[PDB]
Formats: sequence, structure tokens, C-alpha cells
Amino acid sequence: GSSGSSGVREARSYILRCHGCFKTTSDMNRVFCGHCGNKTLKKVSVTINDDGTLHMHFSRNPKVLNPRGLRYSSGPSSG
Ligand SMILES: [Zn+2]
Repeated sequence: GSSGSSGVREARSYILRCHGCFKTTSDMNRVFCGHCGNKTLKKVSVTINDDGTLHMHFSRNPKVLNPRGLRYSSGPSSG
């Protein structure tokens, strides 16, 4: 399948990521949501890869951690 190419302008592939549900819908004009039905949508940028994946750089979150433990064993006494 032949394929040509001509002057390509600057393109900014973006998307709207909901909150209450956190769902993304292909639309940069819509004001409402479908997943849940929120009345507010936040604009977020997205990168494209040869393969075709979406990456959204988010702000690290506070993920605390708990202390670890250890295991032991035992055996006979005599005989
Ligand atoms: Zn929603």
C-alpha cells in the first residue's frame, strides 16, 4: 500500500480525563462525561509511539510503606 507525505503542521494530540470516574473520552470540545456523567472535564496531553500507546505524566503520589519481617525454622531434640 503506497503512501505519500506532505508538509505536516504542528499537532497536539490531547484528551479529556474525567475525575469522579477518571475516564478519558476522545473529545476536545465535549463538556460532559459518559462514564459517570460529570459536568467538568480536565484537559490532558498525551504522547504517541510508533507502536501506538498513550502516556500521561502524572504527579507522584504519597505511597507510604510498612516494615518487613523474617521467617524461622526448627528441628528435632534428641533420640
Ligand atoms: Zn466521568
